[PDB]
Amino acid sequence: GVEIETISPGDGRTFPKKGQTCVVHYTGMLQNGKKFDSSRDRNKPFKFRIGKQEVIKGFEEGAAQMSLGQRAKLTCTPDVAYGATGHPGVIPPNATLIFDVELLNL
Amino acid sequence: ACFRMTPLYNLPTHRACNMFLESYKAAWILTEDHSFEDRMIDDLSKAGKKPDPLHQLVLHFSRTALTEKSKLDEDYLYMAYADIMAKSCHLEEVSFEEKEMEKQRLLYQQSRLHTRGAAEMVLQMISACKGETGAMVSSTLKLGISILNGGNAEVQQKMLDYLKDKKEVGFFQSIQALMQTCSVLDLNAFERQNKAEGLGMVNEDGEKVMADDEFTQDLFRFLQLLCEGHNNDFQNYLRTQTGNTTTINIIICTVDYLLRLQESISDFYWYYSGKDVIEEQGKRNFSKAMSVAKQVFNSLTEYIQGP
Amino acid sequence: LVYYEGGAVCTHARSLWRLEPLRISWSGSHLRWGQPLRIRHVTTGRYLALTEDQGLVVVDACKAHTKATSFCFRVPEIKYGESLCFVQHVASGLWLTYAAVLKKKAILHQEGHMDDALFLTRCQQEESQAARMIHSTAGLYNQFIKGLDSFSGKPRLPIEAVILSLQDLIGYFEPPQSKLRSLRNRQSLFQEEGMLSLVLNCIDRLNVYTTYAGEEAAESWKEIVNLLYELLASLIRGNRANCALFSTNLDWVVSKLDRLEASSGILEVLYCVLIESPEVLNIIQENHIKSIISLLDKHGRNHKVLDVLCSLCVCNGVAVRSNQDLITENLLPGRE
Amino acid sequence: MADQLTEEQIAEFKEAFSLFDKDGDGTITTKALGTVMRSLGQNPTEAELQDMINEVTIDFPAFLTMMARKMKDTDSEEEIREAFRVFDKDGNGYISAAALRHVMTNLGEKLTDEEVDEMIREAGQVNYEAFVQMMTA
Amino acid sequence: MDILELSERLDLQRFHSHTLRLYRAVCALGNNRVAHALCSHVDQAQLLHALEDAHLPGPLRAGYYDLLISIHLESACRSRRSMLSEYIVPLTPETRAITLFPRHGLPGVGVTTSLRPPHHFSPPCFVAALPARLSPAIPLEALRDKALRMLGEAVRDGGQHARDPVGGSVEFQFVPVLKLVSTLLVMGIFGDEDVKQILKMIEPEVFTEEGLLQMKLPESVKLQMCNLLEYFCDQELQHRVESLAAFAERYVDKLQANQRSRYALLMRAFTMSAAETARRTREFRSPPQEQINMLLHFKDDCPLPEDIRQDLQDFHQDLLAHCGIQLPQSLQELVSHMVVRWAQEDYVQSPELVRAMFSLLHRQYDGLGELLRALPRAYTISPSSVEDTMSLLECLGQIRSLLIVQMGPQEENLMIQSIGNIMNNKVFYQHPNLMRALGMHETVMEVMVNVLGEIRFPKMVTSCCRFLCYFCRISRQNQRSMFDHLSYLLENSMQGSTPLDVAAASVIDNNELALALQEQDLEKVVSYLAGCGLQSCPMLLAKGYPDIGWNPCGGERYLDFLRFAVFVNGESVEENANVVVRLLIRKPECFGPALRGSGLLAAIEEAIRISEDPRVHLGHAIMSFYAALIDLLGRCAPEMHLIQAGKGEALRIRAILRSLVPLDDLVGIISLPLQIPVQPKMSASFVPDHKASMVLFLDRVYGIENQDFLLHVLDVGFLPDMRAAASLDTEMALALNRYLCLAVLPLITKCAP
Repeated sequence: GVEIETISPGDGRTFPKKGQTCVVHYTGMLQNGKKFDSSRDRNKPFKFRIGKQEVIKGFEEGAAQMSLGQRAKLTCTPDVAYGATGHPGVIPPNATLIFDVELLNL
Repeated sequence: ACFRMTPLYNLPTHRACNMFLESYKAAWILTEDHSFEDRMIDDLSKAGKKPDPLHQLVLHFSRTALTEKSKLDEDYLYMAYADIMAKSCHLEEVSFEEKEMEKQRLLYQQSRLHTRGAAEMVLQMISACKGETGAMVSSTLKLGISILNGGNAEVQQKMLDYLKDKKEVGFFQSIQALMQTCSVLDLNAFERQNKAEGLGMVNEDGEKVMADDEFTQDLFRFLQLLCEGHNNDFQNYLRTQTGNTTTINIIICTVDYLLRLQESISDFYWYYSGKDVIEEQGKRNFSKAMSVAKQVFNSLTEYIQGP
Repeated sequence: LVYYEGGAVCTHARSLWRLEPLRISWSGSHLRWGQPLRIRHVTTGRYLALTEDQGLVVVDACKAHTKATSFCFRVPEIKYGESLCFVQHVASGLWLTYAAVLKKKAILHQEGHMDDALFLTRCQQEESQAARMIHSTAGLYNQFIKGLDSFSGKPRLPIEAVILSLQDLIGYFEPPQSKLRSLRNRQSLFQEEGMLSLVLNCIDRLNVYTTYAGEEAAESWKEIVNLLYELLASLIRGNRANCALFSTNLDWVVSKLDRLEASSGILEVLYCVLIESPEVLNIIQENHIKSIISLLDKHGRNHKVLDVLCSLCVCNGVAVRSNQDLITENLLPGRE
Repeated sequence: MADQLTEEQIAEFKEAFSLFDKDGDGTITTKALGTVMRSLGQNPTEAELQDMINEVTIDFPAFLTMMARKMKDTDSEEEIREAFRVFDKDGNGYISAAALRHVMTNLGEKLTDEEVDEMIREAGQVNYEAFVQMMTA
Repeated sequence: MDILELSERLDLQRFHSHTLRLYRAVCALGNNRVAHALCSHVDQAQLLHALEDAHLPGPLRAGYYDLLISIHLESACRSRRSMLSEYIVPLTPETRAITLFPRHGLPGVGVTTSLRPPHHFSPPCFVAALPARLSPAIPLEALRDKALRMLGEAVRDGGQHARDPVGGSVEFQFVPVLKLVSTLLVMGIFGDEDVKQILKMIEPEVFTEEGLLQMKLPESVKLQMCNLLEYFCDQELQHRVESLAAFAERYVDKLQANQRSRYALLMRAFTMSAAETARRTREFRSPPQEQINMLLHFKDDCPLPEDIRQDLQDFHQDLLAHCGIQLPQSLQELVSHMVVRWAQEDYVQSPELVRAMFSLLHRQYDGLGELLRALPRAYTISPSSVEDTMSLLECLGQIRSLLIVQMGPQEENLMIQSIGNIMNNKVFYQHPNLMRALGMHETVMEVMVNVLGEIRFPKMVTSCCRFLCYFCRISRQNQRSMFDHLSYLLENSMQGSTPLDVAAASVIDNNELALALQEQDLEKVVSYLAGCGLQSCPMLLAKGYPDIGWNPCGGERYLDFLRFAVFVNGESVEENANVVVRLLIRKPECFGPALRGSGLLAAIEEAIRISEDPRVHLGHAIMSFYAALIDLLGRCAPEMHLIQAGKGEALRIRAILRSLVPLDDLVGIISLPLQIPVQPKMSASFVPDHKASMVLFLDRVYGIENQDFLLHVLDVGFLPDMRAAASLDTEMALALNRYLCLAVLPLITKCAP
């Protein structure tokens, strides 16, 4: 499944599983902890769409699992996120796609 | 179909604007006259050890031509500068004083454009041409006839010194292969041109023959100017290349070209013998061939001038 | 075998021949018609002799008999041999001619041909000295390779002479503009005579042994290998033929560079030939980039390997997809 | 191909082809293309459509070239009609030698006197039938 | 480990610089995926921090600045530079009112009419569902503001002349910033205010409303400043082109109105006789180019208004004043003084810098000359088709980028899709002028040269050949341009379209190109015909059939090209026909195997035998080749007027071609019937086109003059063909009817007397 570990608890009643686009400060961590992708690094929060499945299935499931307004360590197995191959250069093969996506709005 | 042609006042606007702009550019820009060439050469020549900007440019072009790339680039800036300078020195009844003053001014303009090393760049570029006709050769020949105008002795002496020091056989073979491939009169080409003229220029909304007539005229003018001044040493060098490993006899090849020209003109006359009336295109071709032969014969005089 | 050929052969060192008069004393005197002389190849060192079985062909110096090697020119009368000089054997009297990229074999015939006259062109003394030095170096390398094969199969050689020859050759081919043109011409002449092939064979023989000879004798073997690699690097620079040969043997060069010992020299040779020949990158396979990536992990961080990778990324003014993808998928995902 | 074709006609044909074939590869069959052209106001003859199908999966420029080749006869007929109208513009529908010279000068071809005399002889003043024959050429 | 602390290490800094160089090389020349990977590695924030940090190491800061533009805006800047050549100025109400003078205007200000394709930037993402690629997004306005602030800080530091340069040297302090600002300037990042501020910083006193140029700079900084000056000159040229387009639109509208009024007056007027002819000379009877030239002949008697002539003269004088040919506040004077001072200051050892500086100087003084050179590369597009022209420019830039990158697998598909989009683009066939000016023919020729160099990518070659042939069919000027490059197509030139087909398409549909054919092309085609002998078709070799001593496919293609070259507009050029028949007969190997052995009837019988024996059948190809050969032999025959005039050369050629092939063989070939019906397949049998070619050969060579001969030829072959057509009166029936109407009917009409 998707490992969930809260870091910045917040509101739990609101849920982004309605099926609308949500703005989240999504960041990615490698198997060894390297920050291969971060919203702060891009200097702009990432807009994630719920239901459209534009993002990876594992990433979308992790984002939907976390309720709106709370931040948690949404660690995802590489098999469901990007597979064994992963990104051609960003993600090395057989590297876990650890995520720390934080829900900001929508 | 002329009566059915699309009128100008009933046409798409963009096509009308483009056609009018093209016509205006052709009729004005080409006819437009700019004398900035002398302006620029002198202003950049102000030079106000440390080489002059003209000296730096000449050295840069000499270094570029010295490379054994076996090819010539476009060199648009080289075309621009060659046109600037060649026209510069080309700035060229009257009493003796006026003629002497004009000669002194021409000598000063040459020396301003000669001491920097223009003769060396001419020799290097001609050697690197490898007998390949094109705009490069025409530009360098124009620049040479500009620098060598008036039969300057210093330019010829420095050219002889450069030839002796370099001792490179490339220049002779290059010039031989270059002037060997010069086009002559062709009866097939003339008949093709006549048929094309009979087709009609107005149909479907210069001449292939003697296309390089001006090119050969300028080349033989440069060769005559090289032989100008009764410079016996240069005549001996051109006759036999004793210093060079391989000697190319320019006399034999220019005589062969003269033979080719005489054959072409004789065949032209034989074709035109039947028709008493000479056509306008035929008259123009005859005049161009006559001018080419006149330049060739003047060059031959300058070869044979002196004892 | 004597054979007249045109093209680049006339500009090679294999076409250089020296005429030695019959009398050793006053060998520098002017040549006269009918004077016996001996022709010896500068590059090969074998004097030409009119052997009965082989006709007109090069013969060994030890077997170069005076009668067999006695040659004369038939019309201080001629200048540099430019005049018609029919080659005739003194003992036999046969006229040298041809029998059959034009290349006709040279043989001796009783009657010959009406066009047997040949013109001789004088060569610079520097070129003759370079040819003699190249022949001497080739002989020394052949002797060294013979000794290497001799002691290769026996567990327990002029090392100093080989090192001195390598140093002299490196000084000859030391990069400094006519100097670059002269160096390129010297490298081309050396490659035409087979110096590059001999150097490659010596390098392979050295790489065969991982350590044989005496303890003191084998101490300088690493220095000899380094000198040979430096000579190969010097020959590769400013030589299109050397670059093409290295591109053809790119797999062997990569395998040699994969070795820990003297990896820097092989890497420099590979970089130089890749710069000289852009086609090496196109013909390169994934093993080359894999070895380049592993070099930093194993040998350590080095700017030379990264510069080689930069050269591999873009060559001939264009970007090749294969090498770019290999470099982006080999070390970039790891980020180590 | 369609160098002499009108720009408006070319644009209309391009729009019709794009509407008929959304893929842009010209997969519309000859019969379907003819039906679309007929629905666009240019009704194609059945015999002409059959001949075009027999002569001919082809991109739009090929269809434009085929249409221009088919309509070249119409262009020739229009040119002949224009020449007939120009000839009729003269006195009594007949162009004299002076009228022919003026027409040649207006056309810009700069026809010589010998050419004008030959044209007059082929067509002293020509008649209406002679002018029509000269225009037809 | 801080990056700043590695400056004095002398090893970590060098390694980091080498890593930056490797990243730049990987991201160089497109490679958007590798650029995105490099951005992910740098996290798109480290580069900004390094740029904003003045204490970063010199080489490291230079590498980061280079990577900032090499991995983000390199593709955009390359596309902008490629599209800068095409000065397309579509009509627009805002662009209709444009003036060169607002004193001289500032370069690179105001609305530009150039239809450069917009730069497309994709936001970087590394969490999307991974299954070409667009360039990664850039801060744009924020990046432009940061670059402007850095340039201002560098200018202030240079003015202060502090002994602590940024990065440890002046080169590291100024060169990367200048390169970055130039890269974003060629991409159009800055607006009017930002470029005005940049110009003021470069030279505040020159552009009134010290400087960077006044302050001493190294060779690289001087080269960057010269590049900036070249961009300013290009912007001034673009402004001149925009003003010229606006004046062209206004003057074209005025001339349309005046021409309509003049035509109405001429139609109303009838008394004038000579004046009527004079008006008709410039009227619609003349071609539009001739009318435009006549209306513009008042330079320095034409039927034009005096007021409009004076207005045009004043506009031309204003243009001359703007170019400053003949009258450092002026921009051209400023750059001229700058290059003169740089040349006279000291010797510059960089050839590129001095070459670029000299280019700018001649560029600056000769404003009119550049305008003339850029005049052909200028056109006005329709306002309605602005989107179509933008798509054209984007596709052309895509093809140019593909050509820049090395050809390889999974990349020819993008070029083929681009070519399909160009073909489907409306402006490609509507207006050939953009096609010629954009260099699309040059780009397709370059990519064809690259792929051909064994055909590695046959689909790419076929698509390129189809595009080139379509381009020649577009207009006659395209055909002439292809003729100018025809030598490469004849020298280089299996299956599908071939470059020789492009050459044939260039030759056809025009007598001017057909007449001017050079003898080298005929010699090459004759050599190819000779080489066709003692060979086999590649299709036949693939099928495993034994070689027949020649290749019907390539030989037939070459022969069809020859017949296209000789036969244009129905007539045949005497010189071309004579030379082609002479070169054909000089080598007997180019003819059929029967001709030297055997006869035409024997060849037909053999072809029928192979047809009976078990769309790549050999018999049909052999019959088609023989029919093409006889048709080509009869096509170059002298016309009726040549025979009537009794020309010696024409009579000799006719006699030679008549004796080459006997008439009885032609009658025997025609006498062979056809299986008119189930209907058979004409792709593997004797097509009626062969009979049509035979009849045309007989008519153009022998001719049926005697009544007995006409009756005999009507009875033999003609009568069975007519009977078969009547019985079958179906693809076979249509082919028979076409053959009858194309060959039998004209010959019957001619032989009716």
